[PDB]
Amino acid sequence: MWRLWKLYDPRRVLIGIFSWLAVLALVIHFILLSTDRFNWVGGAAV
Amino acid sequence: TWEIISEDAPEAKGIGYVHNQADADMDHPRFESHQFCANCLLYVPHEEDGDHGYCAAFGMDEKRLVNANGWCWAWEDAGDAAEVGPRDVPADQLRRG
Amino acid sequence: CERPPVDTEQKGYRGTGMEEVNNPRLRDDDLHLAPEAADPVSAEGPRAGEIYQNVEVLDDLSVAEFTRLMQSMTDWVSPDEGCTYCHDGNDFASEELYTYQVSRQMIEMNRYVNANWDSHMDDTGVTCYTCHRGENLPEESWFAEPTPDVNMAGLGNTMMQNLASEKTEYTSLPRNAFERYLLGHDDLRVEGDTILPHLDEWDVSLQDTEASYSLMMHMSAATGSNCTTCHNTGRLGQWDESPEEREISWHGIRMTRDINANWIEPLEAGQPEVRLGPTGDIAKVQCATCHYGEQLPLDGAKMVDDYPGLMGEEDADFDFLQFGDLGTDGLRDRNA
Amino acid sequence: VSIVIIGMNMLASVDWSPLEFIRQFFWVALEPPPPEYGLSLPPLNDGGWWLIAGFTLTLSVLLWF
Amino acid sequence: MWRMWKILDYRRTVVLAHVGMAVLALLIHFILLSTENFNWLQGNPY
Amino acid sequence: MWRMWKILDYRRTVVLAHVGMAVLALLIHFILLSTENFNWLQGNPY
Ligand code: BCL
Ligand code: BCL
Ligand code: BCL
Ligand SMILES: COC(C)(C)C/C=C/C(C)=C/C=C/C(C)=C/C=C/C(C)=C/C=C\C=C(C)\C=C\C=C(C)\C=C\C=C(C)\C=C\CC(C)(C)OC
Ligand code: HEC
Ligand code: HEC
Ligand code: HEC
Ligand code: HEC
Ligand code: SF4
Repeated sequence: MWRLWKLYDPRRVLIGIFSWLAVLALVIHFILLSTDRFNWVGGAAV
Repeated sequence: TWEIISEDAPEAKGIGYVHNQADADMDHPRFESHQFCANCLLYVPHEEDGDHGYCAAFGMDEKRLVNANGWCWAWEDAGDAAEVGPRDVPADQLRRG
Repeated sequence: CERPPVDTEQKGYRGTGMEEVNNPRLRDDDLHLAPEAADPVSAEGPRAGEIYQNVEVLDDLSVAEFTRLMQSMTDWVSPDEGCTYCHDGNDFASEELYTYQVSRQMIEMNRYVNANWDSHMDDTGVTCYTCHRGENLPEESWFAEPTPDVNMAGLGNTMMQNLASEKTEYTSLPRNAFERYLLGHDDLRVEGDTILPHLDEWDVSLQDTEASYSLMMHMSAATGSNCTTCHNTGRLGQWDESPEEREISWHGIRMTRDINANWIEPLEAGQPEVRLGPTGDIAKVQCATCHYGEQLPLDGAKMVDDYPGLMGEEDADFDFLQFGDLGTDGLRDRNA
Repeated sequence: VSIVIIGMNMLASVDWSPLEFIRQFFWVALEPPPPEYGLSLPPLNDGGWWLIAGFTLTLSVLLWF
Repeated sequence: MWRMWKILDYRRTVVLAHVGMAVLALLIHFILLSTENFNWLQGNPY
Repeated sequence: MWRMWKILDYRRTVVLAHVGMAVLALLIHFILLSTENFNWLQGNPY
C-alpha cells in the first residue's frame, strides 16, 4: 500500500483528509451539542 | 329515615337500576358480569342498613338508597379513586392549583 | 417532498388561480373521526338540580342524560383516567380538583358557543371532543410569546419576529399574532379603502401588516386552507370578491377571541404551575384547536344534537360585533 | 462595519449560539425601527443598530460607485 | 516531523492555521456565551 | 479481475468511490438519526 503515494499526491490526500476530519469532528461535536443527553455544556441530567 | 329507591322510578328507569345483577340489561354495551353496586365507585355503604347504601348517581340521597347487589349502566370501577387527577400534575399542585 | 395525486378544488372563477390543492396522503383520518354517539337515554323524571348536591350547569337534565353526559365527557377528555380525573375519588359532590372547576367552566363555555356562535359553527356545534380528541389537553393550544424587557442599548432585539416559529408556520413573521387578534382585538385590516393616500387617516405599518399576515398564515394551515380559499389575493380587501368562507372565518376570529378572553383566561388563576406556559399563562384556543387542519372539524360531524347538556340558551346580550368591532361589550376587562 | 453590525445583532438574537445561528440563518434579521419613532434616531436595540447598518451600507455602496 | 514542510507549503499552512483557529476560537467562545452555565458575562449560577 | 483497471482509470475511481461512500454513509447515518428505533443518541425504546 506504499505504492498508494506513487499515484496520489501526498499533499492533496492530506489536505483532503484534514478537510474531512475538520468537517466531521465539527459535525459530530455539533450533533452532540444538539442532543439533550450529550450536550456537555448544556448541563442536563440523564 | 333512609327509604330505598324504587326500581320503577324514572331516575332508576333512566339508568337501568335493577335490585339484582340478574334481570339487568345483560345485553347493554357497558357491562361485565362482575359489576355490582358494592363494586361501584359511586356507592357508599349505609351505616345501619347492612344491605343498602348511598348512590352518587342519585345525589347521595338518603331516601334513594341502592341494594349492594344492584346494577345500573352508570357503574364505574371502585378500583378507581386510587389515583385522582391528570396523572402528570404533581399532587402538590393538583388540589386547588 | 410530495408527489401526485393531489386533490384539487376550485374556490373562485376559472382562471383566477383560486384553487385548493390537498394531499390525500397527508390526512390523519383518525384524528377527524367523530366518536360514535351513545344511545338516547330517557329524559324523564326529576332534573339533575333536584338529585345532585353540587350541580350548577347541568341543572335541567334528567338523571339518565346527566350520567350519559358524564360518561361521554370522560371518554372525550380523559378516557385513560376515568371519572376520577375530575372527581375527588368517591366524593362526586366535591370541587377540590382544579380539573373539576376547569371542566365546570368548560361545560359553560361549550354550552355558550353552541347557543350563540352559529354565525361561525352553523349547526355542527362543538363538543369536548372537538378540542380534546380523547386527550387531557387539546394538542393545538397556544401560549403568549414571552416579552423579555429588551436592553434598549443591546443587540439582537427581535420585535417578535425574525425567528422560525411553528406559530407563524415557519416564517419570520411576528409571533405575537395570537395575542393581538385571538385574545386581544387589534385591527386586522391592512389595506387602505381609497385610491389615493390619506396618511393621517390610514397609515398601517408594515409591521402591523406582517402581524395580520402571520395570523393568516395560521388560519390557513389551521383549517387546511390557503389564502385563496378566503380571498382573491389580487384584490385582498374586497369582500365581494371573496368566498363565503371569509365571512364565516370572520366570526371564527371573534369566537376564538370570545373563547380566550371570556372563558379560558379567567381559568389562568387556578391552573397548576406545570400547565402554564413560559409567561405563566393558560393554554389558549387557536383556529386549529377545533379544526386540526381541516375545514370541517371532525369532518363536519354534528355531535351536539346527540348529547343534551352541551347546548345552552341563546343569550340576549350576544352581538358578535361587541368584540373589538365598534364595541367591547362582549369582552372582559383584561384580555391581553 | 455594516456586516458586523447586522451579523452581531443576528447572532445576539439567537442568544449567541452558532448552532442556532445556522438553524435560523434565513430567519434572523436586524430589525428596522418600530413605527412609533417616525424618522427620529431610535435607541440601538430598537432600530438604532438598523439605522447605523443602513447608513454604513449606504456609504459603502456609494463609495463603491 | 520537519519533513511535513517538504509536503505542505509552510507559508500557506501557517496562514490557514491562523485563519482556521480564528474561526474555531470565536465559535467555541460564542457557544459558551449561548450556554447558561458558561456565559461569563451573564453570570448565572453554576 | 485486475482487468477492471485497464477499463477505468483507477486513480479517479478511488477518489470517486470515497466521495460516493462518504455521501452514502452520511445518508444512512442521518436517516437512522431521523428514525425512532435507531436513533442511538435519542435512546427511545426499541
Ligand atoms: C474531495 C475531493 C477533492 C479533490 C481531492 C483529490 C485527491 C486525494 C487527489 C486529487 C487528485 C487530482 N485532482 Mg482533485 N479533488 C477534487 C476535485 C478535482 C476537480 C474538480 C473540478 O472536480 C479537478 C479538475 C481535480 C484535479 C485533480 C488532478 C490534478 C488530480 C488527478 C485527477 C483526479 O484524480 O480527480 C479526482 C477528482 C474528481 C474526479 C472530482 C470529484 C468531484 C467531487 C465528487 C465533488 C467535490 C467533492 C466535495 C469536497 C464533496 C462532494 C460531495 C458531493 C458528492 C458533491 N480535482 C475535490 C476538491 N484530488 C490526485 C492527484 O494528486 O494526482 C497526482 C489525488 O490523489
Ligand atoms: C469552559 C471551557 C471549555 C473550553 C473552552 C475553550 C475556548 C474558549 C477555547 C478553547 C480552545 C481549545 N480547546 Mg477547549 N474547552 C473545553 C473543553 C475542551 C475539550 C474537552 C474534551 O472537554 C477539548 C479536547 C478541548 C480542546 C481545545 C483545543 C482544541 C483548543 C486549545 C488549543 C490546543 O490546546 O490544541 C490542542 C489540540 C490539538 C493539538 C488537536 C486539535 C486541534 C485541531 C486542529 C482543532 C480541531 C477541533 C475540531 C473541529 C473539534 C472542535 C469541537 C468544538 C466543540 C467545536 N477543549 C470546555 C468545554 N476551549 C481554543 C480554540 O478554539 O483554539 C482555536 C479556544 O479559544
Ligand atoms: C446506527 C448504529 C450505529 C452505527 C451503525 C453502523 C453500520 C452498520 C456501519 C457503520 C459504519 C461506520 N460508522 Mg457507524 N454507527 C453508529 C454511529 C456512528 C458515529 C456516531 C458519532 O455516533 C460515527 C462517527 C460512526 C462512524 C462510522 C464509520 C467508522 C463507519 C462508516 C465509514 C464510512 O463512512 O465509509 C464511507 C467511506 C468514506 C467516508 C471514505 C472517506 C474517508 C476519507 C478520509 C476521505 C478523504 C478523501 C481522500 C483525500 C480521497 C483520496 C483517498 C485515497 C484512498 C488516498 N458511526 C451507530 C452507533 N455504522 C460502517 C462501517 O463499518 O464501514 C467500514 C457500517 O457498515
Ligand atoms: C457575527 O457575525 C460576524 C461578525 C461573524 C460576521 C457575519 C455577518 C453576517 C452573517 C451577516 C449576515 C448578513 C445578512 C444575511 C444580511 C441580509 C441582508 C439583506 C437581505 C438585506 C436586504 C435588503 C435590505 C435593504 C434594502 C436595506 C436598506 C436600507 C437602507 C437603504 C438604509 C438607508 C439608511 C440610510 C441612508 C441612513 C441614513 C441615516 C441618517 C444620517 C439619514 O439618519 C439621520
Ligand atoms: C376548545 C375551545 C375547547 C373545548 C370545546 C373544550 N375544551 Fe377543555 N380545554 C381547552 C383548552 C385550550 C384547555 C387548556 C389545556 C391546557 O394545555 O392547559 C382545556 C382544558 C381542559 C381541562 C383541564 C385539563 C388539565 O389541565 O389537565 C379540562 C378538565 C377540560 N378542558 C375539560 C373539558 C370538557 C369536559 C369539555 C367539554 C364539555 C371541554 N373541555 C371543552 C379547550 C377546549
Ligand atoms: C379564512 C380562513 C382566511 C384565510 C385562509 C386567509 N384569510 Fe385573510 N382574512 C380573512 C378574514 C375574515 C379577514 C378579515 C379580517 C377582519 O377582521 O377584518 C382577512 C383579512 C386579511 C387581510 C387584511 C385585508 C384588509 O381587510 O384590509 C389580509 C392582508 C389578509 N387577510 C391576507 C391573507 C393572506 C396573505 C392569506 C394567506 C396566507 C390569508 N389572508 C388567508 C380570512 C382568511
Ligand atoms: C371550535 C370552537 C372552532 C374554532 C375555535 C374555530 N372553528 Fe372554524 N369551524 C368550526 C366548526 C364546528 C365549523 C363548522 C363545520 C361544519 O361542518 O359546518 C367551522 C367552520 C369553519 C369554516 C367554514 C368551513 C366551510 O364552510 O367549509 C371556516 C373557514 C373556518 N371554520 C375557519 C376557522 C378559522 C380561520 C378559525 C380561527 C380563527 C376557526 N375556524 C376557529 C369550529 C371552530
Ligand atoms: C371532567 C371532565 C369530568 C369527568 C371526567 C367526570 N366528571 Fe362528573 N362532573 C364534572 C363536573 C364539572 C361536574 C359538576 C356538574 C355541574 O354542572 O356543575 C360533575 C358532576 C358529577 C356528578 C354530580 C355530583 C353531585 O353534584 O352531587 C356526578 C354524579 C358525576 N359527575 C359523576 C361522574 C362519573 C360517574 C364520572 C365517570 C364516568 C364523571 N363524573 C366523570 C366533571 C367531570
Ligand atoms: S351508579 Fe354505581 S352505585 Fe349507583 S346503582 Fe349503578 S353501580 Fe350501584
